[PDB]
Amino acid sequence: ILTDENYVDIAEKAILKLERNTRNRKNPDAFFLTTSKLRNLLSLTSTLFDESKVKEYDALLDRIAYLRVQFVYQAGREIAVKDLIEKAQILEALKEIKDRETLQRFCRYMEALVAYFKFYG
Amino acid sequence: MTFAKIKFSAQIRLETGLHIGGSDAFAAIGAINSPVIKDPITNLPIIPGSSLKGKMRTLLAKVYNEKVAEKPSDDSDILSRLFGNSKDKRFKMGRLIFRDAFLSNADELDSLGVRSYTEVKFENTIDRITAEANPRQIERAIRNSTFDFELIYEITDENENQVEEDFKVIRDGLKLLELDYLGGSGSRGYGKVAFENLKATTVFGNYDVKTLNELLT
Amino acid sequence: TFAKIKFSAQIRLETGLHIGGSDAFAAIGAINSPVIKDPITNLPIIPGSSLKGKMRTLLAKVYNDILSRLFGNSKDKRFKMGRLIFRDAFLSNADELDSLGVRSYTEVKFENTIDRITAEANPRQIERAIRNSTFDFELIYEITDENENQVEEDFKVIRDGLKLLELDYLGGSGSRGYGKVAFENLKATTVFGNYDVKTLNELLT
Amino acid sequence: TYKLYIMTFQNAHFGSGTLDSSKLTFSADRIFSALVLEALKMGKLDAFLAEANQDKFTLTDAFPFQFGPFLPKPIGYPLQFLALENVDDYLNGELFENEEHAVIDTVTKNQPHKDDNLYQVATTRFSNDTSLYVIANESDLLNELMSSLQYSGLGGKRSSGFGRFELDIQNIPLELSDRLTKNHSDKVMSLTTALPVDADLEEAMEDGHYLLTKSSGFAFSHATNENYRKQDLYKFASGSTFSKTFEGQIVDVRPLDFPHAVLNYAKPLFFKL
Amino acid sequence: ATRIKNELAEFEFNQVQIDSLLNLFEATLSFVPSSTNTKEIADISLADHSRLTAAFALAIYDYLEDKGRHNYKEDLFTKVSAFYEEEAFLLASFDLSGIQDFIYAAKQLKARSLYLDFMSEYIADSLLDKLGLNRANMLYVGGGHAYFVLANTEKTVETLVQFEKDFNQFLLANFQTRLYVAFGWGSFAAKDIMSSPESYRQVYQKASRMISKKKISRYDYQTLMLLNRVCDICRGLYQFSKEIAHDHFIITENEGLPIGPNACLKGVAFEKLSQEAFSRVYVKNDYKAGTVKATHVFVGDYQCDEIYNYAALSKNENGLGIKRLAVVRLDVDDLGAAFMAGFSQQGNGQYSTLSRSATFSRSMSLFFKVYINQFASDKKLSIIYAGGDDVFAIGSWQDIIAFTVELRENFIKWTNGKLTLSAGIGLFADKTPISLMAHQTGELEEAAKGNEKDSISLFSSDYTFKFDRFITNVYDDKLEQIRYFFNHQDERGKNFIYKLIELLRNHDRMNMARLAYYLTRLEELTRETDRDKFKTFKNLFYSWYTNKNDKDRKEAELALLLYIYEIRKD
Repeated sequence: ILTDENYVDIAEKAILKLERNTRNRKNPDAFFLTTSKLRNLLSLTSTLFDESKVKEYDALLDRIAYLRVQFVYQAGREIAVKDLIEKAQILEALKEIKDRETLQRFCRYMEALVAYFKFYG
Repeated sequence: MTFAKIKFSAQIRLETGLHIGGSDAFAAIGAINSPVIKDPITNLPIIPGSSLKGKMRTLLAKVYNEKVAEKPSDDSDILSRLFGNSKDKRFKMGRLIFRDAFLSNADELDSLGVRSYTEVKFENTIDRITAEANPRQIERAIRNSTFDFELIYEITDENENQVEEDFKVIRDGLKLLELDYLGGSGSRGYGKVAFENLKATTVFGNYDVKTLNELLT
Repeated sequence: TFAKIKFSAQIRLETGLHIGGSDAFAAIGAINSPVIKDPITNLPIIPGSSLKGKMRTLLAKVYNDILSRLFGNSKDKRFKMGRLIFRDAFLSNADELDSLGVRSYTEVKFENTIDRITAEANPRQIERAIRNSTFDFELIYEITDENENQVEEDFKVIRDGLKLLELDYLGGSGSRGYGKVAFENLKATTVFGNYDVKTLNELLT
Repeated sequence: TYKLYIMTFQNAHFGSGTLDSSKLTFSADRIFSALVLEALKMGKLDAFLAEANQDKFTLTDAFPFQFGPFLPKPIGYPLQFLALENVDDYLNGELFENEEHAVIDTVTKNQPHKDDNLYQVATTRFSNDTSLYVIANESDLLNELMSSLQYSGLGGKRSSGFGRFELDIQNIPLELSDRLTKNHSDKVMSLTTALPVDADLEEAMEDGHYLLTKSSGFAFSHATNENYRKQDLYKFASGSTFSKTFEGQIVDVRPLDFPHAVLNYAKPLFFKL
Repeated sequence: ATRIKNELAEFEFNQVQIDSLLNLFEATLSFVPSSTNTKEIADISLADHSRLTAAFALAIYDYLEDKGRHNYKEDLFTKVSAFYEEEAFLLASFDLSGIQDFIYAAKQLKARSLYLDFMSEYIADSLLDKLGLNRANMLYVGGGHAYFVLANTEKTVETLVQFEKDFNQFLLANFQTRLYVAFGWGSFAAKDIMSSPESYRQVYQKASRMISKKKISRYDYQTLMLLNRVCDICRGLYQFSKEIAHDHFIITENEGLPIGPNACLKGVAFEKLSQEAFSRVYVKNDYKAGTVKATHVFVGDYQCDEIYNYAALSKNENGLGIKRLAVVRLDVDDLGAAFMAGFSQQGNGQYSTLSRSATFSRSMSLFFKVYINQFASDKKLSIIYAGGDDVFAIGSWQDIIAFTVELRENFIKWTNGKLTLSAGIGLFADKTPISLMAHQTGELEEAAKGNEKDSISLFSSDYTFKFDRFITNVYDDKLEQIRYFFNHQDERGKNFIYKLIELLRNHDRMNMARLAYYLTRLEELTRETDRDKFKTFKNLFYSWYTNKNDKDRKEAELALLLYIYEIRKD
């Protein structure tokens, strides 16, 4: 669940909760998760954040239903994304998306995830 | 009864849909870097009359000046009466009123099956040395979109020849927007406005626009 | 025979308007021209001076007297403060703009000044009201002993000055947008005295 | 004397000397000139002058009315306005706030063709509950003229919006109406801008705590074709306290060689304390 | 002592030279101490002990010579101390009411304020001339208030009432209730000052009660009866605004600018010797004190350039800066409390002498009306008026902010804290009024008063910082670290600064993450030679962005506003 006063803090704590590379210390504390894997998921949360401000929530919901599909598939293959949807719980934040403000709160939550994934590099 | 006011009305059709830029605010993270200007009540693209007026004034400034002007104040009197002039006292308050342009075929684009009314143009730049790419996302209006253009012209008792003299200038300035661009990032697409159904009618009466609607072919 | 026959209409902005302000300190990225507003409600207003002057300058283009007895003159002893009281116009549809989703009652239009060669731009942020705002417009005309021969003629000037204000801009940065306005529901009603309003409501609408 | 005359304004302009400065309240000068001009606009100037020259006719200045009546601060005994409950509480010694009844804000205006007319008008925008209430002798003539005034505005720069109000004619609270006199002899306060006739100027100037206001300006007229300035008089402000009541006058402040009379209501109305 | 021997020894000791010896003492003996023994006083100077002694000595001589008994002078003074316990010594005072609203085409406003300052001098001088006194029967002057020490004879109170009536009907004849002088006085015994801590304020209470009573009950009877039935003096103020640049000011019978009944005021240079009655020499008071009949005045100076050029300046030598007038209005916080209650803290048996109040008023008039001309030495501004109650200084904005900072720091070195000042610094384009301007920065100084009354509001109704945090945490800490970044790198410019100003101005919880992403994203884009210096700026900016206390965020926003102001081209 995402309140409007904690979701950036949840996203920061979850990016710090991503387990890191204990293997070779050529720049250690890197992630198993790569930027492109996470950024393909922001690539489709941030084109619903654009359309939500223009369209209506009853006109977007095929895309909003497909967000769960793509987050489950991308966290199938390549388990370092399964790590992220467990630590930064997405599939439970996606079932509770019934309002357009809740939709945009989830999209900005995903942006906070990528912001702190880039910050802690 | 020498005071009239006519309405040049037309349809702005787009080709290479235009990016009249909106806020330069901080893009979200992966959202649109540069958006278009939007109507706040329907969230559809508009074309402001400031953008039309300024673009048409700089285009007509290349045809009708006889000398290069450093300011809009230093324009010729055949443009300073139409688009106004702050410094010349006769040419304050005149003469054209460029109303904003709003979508006229939202339902026709709905029947054409398009999802949005703004496409998003994904672009990048390649650094000359090192060949790195830096991406861009630009909202622009979709291609066959159409905007109601109205261009109120005032006719005061003073002119008596300048009315048919200025109609030629307005028609030429609408012909130069079709060859140049509008708003946009025009050297890279983004322009190519067509004007269809050019017709004028006196919305404040007692003037004959028969010869001008003949003059607009 | 003293009557006050108040006109009441709805100013629907068909393009968002910018009636000025007072020059104050503007920061770097802040608004370079905010709208005039209510200090206690922080909503866009339309001042009555900005309809009186606008309608008066529009009717001075048509009628050359007829104009001085509606808008006053400090000379001409019979027409000093003549026959019309304007009023500030406040947002009538503040809730109808909350219904269809609108965050703020003002939009901010970004804008620039490409300066002929060098061709360097020069931006600008001006604040507008939005283009379904509707303002509660009133206009009090007065009947007296001197009126009664010229009452009918003073409605073919008020109605004509509203028809002119339709096809002109209203209050501010028009001639490049910014002022288009529609008058909804022109009706006249006596709020003091006795006068038949049915004869001019036929001539209205 | 008789009922209050609650006046809800929403952007009035009560200029004090200059166009650039509004003063949140209007003296009995302005409401009496307003009633005289609205009686001249109708056919009933002479009836209103016959009522006004009569002794029982009262007008007082305007004071704020957020939920209860306010009163001017009695000068010198221990602000500018007091609640009607808090007058005796103030006079024995207490402290209050000068509550924000309105925002006095200036607006820049111009005349665009002239290129030298760039003026400012200060507006007292009231605060959604405050009204002003002159106290007066109730009459059908007076309510007729006052309900005519509410569609004609009050103050300055009206015909540009400023000053148009609406009426509520309410009865006086019974702890106020005990204290409204004109002939009491001990420790009384003027709640209107008055001026004593010369027999009482001595007794008012000796034992009186007061303020001077300069009532000047132009004389509005439909019969002169140019505008002449009035005779610039000085008068005792509201809240001025005295040894006892005095008898005031309607001052003729007409210009020199002028057709009609330019009057000025300076008859008093008093509050006991 | 050689200075005293040099200017003193050739002396006439007439009443004409009775004036310049006080100016000589306040020039020289003013910073040497008095009796200097380790006892409680240790504070008042020699030039003030001697001044106050001359005050009491002339008051004694007038009380004794108008009581008539003087056989002996010794018979009541040296042999008994019963002289202390009776009411001699009326402390007179007045108040020039309406001074502030009289002041409000901007050098003319300086001339108008200085006109009121010379009226507040000439009232004191002529009131002491009607008596058998001179100056140094005087205390506090300046602003409107002044305080005196007089005899407590009947002669003194009837000439006080007569002089009050005469000068107020003068003010009716020229100024018509916009100005009003109200003399009030309290008779205090000699043992009331000897010590006692409460009866001294009771003496000031009696005085100010009479001043307030005459302030409420302004006029005589027939002075209102007679009263109720291109320009004359504005032509005078125009000519005085021309003559404002001089130093010598002369009291003539009929020259122009009436400042009293049978009085006129003219500003002259050393082309002079035309029928003087006083010479108001300007702030110099030693080198200007070469002519006789020289009363010093402490006001005024430093109009550098005319006001229509202060925004067309700032125009630095590098050629970049924003064309902005600015204006300061700074005032002392808690000053009316200070004059009569500052000495109330150290000891319930408070120090609070007549002499300490005199020296404190002299210190404030010596700071705000003299030394400010040296804190405005080469700073492109013009000080329009300055009294401590208010200091109003238009100018060009970098040196306006520098002037305000130097004035506050020099003030607190002058006073060691315990008394502070608060300021509002507006910022305006050129060709604007000075009524709108003064009113808007008055609103800024009032928003600064509302904060903690030790505060500066630059430019706006927010941005009201405490003054110490503005000095030692905006100029000396944040803006130097911004200037040191953006002038030692080429790749980041104005656009980075504008996008940081926006994130400072919005500041959601999300904008912390968005600013984090932005700064880390611009780490990598730097040349790897400037990536370390950009990383240091990244850490400083993120650290004073995510600081929860909201001090370092609006301070950083103002530092970025000032920095992007001072680097703008045309």
